[PDB]
Amino acid sequence: STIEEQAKTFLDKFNHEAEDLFYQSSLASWNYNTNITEENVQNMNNAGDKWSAFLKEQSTLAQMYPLQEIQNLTVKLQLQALQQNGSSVLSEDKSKRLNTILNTMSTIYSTGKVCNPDNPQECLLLEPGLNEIMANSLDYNERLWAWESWRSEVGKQLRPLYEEYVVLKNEMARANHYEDYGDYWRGDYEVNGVDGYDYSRGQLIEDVEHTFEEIKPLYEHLHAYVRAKLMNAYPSYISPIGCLPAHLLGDMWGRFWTNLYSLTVPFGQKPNIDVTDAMVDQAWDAQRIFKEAEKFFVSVGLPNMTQGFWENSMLTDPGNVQKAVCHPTAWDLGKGDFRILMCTKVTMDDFLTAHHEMGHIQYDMAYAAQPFLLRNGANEGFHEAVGEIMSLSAATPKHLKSIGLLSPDFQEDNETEINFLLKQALTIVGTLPFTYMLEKWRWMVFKGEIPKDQWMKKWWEMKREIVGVVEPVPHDETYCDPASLFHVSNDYSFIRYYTRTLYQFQFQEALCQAAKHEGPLHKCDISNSTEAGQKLFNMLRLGKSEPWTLALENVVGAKNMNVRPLLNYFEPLFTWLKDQNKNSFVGWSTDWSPYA
Amino acid sequence: TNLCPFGEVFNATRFASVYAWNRKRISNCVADYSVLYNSASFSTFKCYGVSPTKLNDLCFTNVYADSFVIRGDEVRQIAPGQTGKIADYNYKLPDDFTGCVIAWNSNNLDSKVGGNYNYLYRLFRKSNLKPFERDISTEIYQAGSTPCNGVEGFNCYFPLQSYGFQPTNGVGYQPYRVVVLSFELLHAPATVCGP
Ligand SMILES: *[C@@H]1O[C@H](CO)[C@@H](O)[C@H](O)[C@H]1NC(C)=O
Ligand SMILES: *[C@@H]1O[C@H](CO)[C@@H](O)[C@H](O)[C@H]1NC(C)=O
Ligand SMILES: *[C@@H]1O[C@H](CO)[C@@H](O)[C@H](O)[C@H]1NC(C)=O
Ligand SMILES: *[C@@H]1O[C@H](CO)[C@@H](O)[C@H](O)[C@H]1NC(C)=O
Ligand SMILES: [Zn+2]
Repeated sequence: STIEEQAKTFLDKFNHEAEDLFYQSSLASWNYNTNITEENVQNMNNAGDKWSAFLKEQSTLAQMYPLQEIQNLTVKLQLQALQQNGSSVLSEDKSKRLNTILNTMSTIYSTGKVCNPDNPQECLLLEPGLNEIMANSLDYNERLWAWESWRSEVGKQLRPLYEEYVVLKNEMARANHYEDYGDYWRGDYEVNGVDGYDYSRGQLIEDVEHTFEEIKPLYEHLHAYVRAKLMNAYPSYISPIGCLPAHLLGDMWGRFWTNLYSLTVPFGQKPNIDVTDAMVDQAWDAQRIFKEAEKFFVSVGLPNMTQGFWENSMLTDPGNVQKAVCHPTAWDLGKGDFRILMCTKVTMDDFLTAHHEMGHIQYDMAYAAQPFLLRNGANEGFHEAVGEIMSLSAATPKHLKSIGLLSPDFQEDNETEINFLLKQALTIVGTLPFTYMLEKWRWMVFKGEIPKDQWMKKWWEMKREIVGVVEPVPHDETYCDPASLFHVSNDYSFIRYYTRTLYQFQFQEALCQAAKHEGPLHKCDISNSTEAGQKLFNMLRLGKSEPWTLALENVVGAKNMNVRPLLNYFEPLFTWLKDQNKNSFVGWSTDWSPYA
Repeated sequence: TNLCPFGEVFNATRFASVYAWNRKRISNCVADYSVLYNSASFSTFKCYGVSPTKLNDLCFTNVYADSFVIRGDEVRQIAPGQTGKIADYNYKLPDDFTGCVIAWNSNNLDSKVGGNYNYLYRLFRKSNLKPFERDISTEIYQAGSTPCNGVEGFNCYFPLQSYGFQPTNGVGYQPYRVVVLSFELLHAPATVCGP
């Protein structure tokens, strides 16, 4: 028996063993997440520890089959995915050191508190205390106090840990034969040995930067309109040519500009479409919301939900004494067990989230027939892109009018179109320079292009230049402001939010063309289009079995990330923005700061 | 009027594992086949060669009842000319099979919270099964070229794997009880007629 035949038989055993061990751990995790008890936290840990131990042992056995003697690519994909050392290429001492660093940074972030001057007992955590300030307060000094205190008391604790974290992650990555830890992260997009579909780790940098140049004009005009509006609210705090103060952006970091809508809304007399009142008027419950979402997917040719979905999911707060983690989640437990966990209220927001989460389920169901290790999105940005396009269609006035929640006597006027597109751009476009800027700094740190004694200097240089945002207080190298964001202190890659944003509009544009939608892309609803459903399913059932370049070509006809669909979606706003900014300054000087 | 003992096959407390499938030779009795095919408790009831429709009008020399448990997605493998882990390594029907395959979902009986591991199937074998063959061996499967010495290790796998039947699995993963009726015809007695 050849080495490839041995790997096929080894993967055969793994798939059958993993399927049941993963199911047990998912079952125990589910029971804790829907019923919080001490008994459940232990059972969740015991089943999780066995599954992790099983993975650790199977990774070692897989390393005894060298990839160099395998030709069948679908075998090489699974063998490689399981083979990956991870932290286990380091000595046990450096691994243990690194795991201690990771757990301390996570604990500092989640238990970091800030107390108000003159009451050392009135203290706030990030969630909900500081986040409430940064999303709701209009008082300049309150927002400034929360922004600076978070970074001065929690960020400074993270600075020495993050330095050591960089050193150990880079050793781990270089021992796995990557240039650095950022190169390791870019490996999620790597494709090799498929003629015409290959993709290198360095090509991601070039494609992100190339497509970001095309985003700059829309962002510059969004930045200029937002700055002018804020300058009217805060005339003594905002320069007409300067960057936006970092603490005036709607959350703790300006990751999203969503909460600037009330001060920036173009036409403040035309109300939002808010369909929650009609839902309560018609006595909708959670089951109706998820039944409508199921109808939506069935209308485009996708299967209905399984019987176990309706029996085993948790679609309402259990309420009472029995407690549950209510963050909406789609569960793929394996063995044909698909569930949604969601404390659904009767609101338009939760109606859209249900379509989003059921989109995840449809993706999970479609690649269930793939081998265990290929049961995932084509790359890190596919799953979330599939979930987002479902709420795009479900939220349109056309769709809300066909399900009887939006009055037939509501017609779209262009002023409500601009309000909607501006709300969308505050969240979707606003985050793109923030996301690119943050990952770039991490990539340069891991690469070694930024010395330790210039980490914060370069962080705020790039914030000013790329994002148009300025720090309200100067920060020396005792700060670690990037680590004050969850994803950085908790060791999660961040470019996925950039790539997913471009994918979702490529998906939506392709699906809406297959649905023969006429008019602006942002009004499209793919309901009742089995042609759109088939084009999406052709990608969904691939899972991870094909290169992401090919899976993307299945839906959109192109092999690469493309920014044009995103620009097409926001074009009505772009034109209106450019006319609004005729007598404002467009662009920003980087030398102005609020501390003068 | 000796009635064919079909109740002991269909209503057994526990079924056999498919790798160790059970055979019950039925003889010298009267089979009311129609009662099964026209009872609507089965999800699968497909006959090959014979016709379910009132062919309780024929005489056979011996009737064999094979019974076992598999997952629902594997019921498709109990048929002539099928491939897969069940058809190749556990239970193989011939190309010219004359008989019926009966199956029903047994999630209420053969699943258990935490998992029912009573039922096994053969995951590895050096070759495929001849029709109506039964391999109950427990030899460690040699996947490489180094002898196993009767224990599992690198390239050495225990050949039998367990289904973990949990009540919350999807239908494709839920247990199904299967009865396969063979109708034999030799130049001899003809003892099972059954009006
Ligand atoms: C909650 O968990 C306990 C064990 O921790 C269990 O006995 C109880 O039945 C559970 N309740 C619900 C409603 O699931
Ligand atoms: C790879 O192996 C699987 C099963 O071992 C087989 O079904 C598939 O056709 C093979 N692909 C190639 C290209 O040989
Ligand atoms: C799903 O649709 C199938 C028909 O394709 C039907 O047999 C089944 O009962 C449906 N189940 C649910 C939960 O809607
Ligand atoms: C199994 O038991 C049920 C209920 O007693 C009966 O209706 C059925 O006929 C039995 N099965 C057979 C094969 O007789
Ligand atoms: Zn999601």
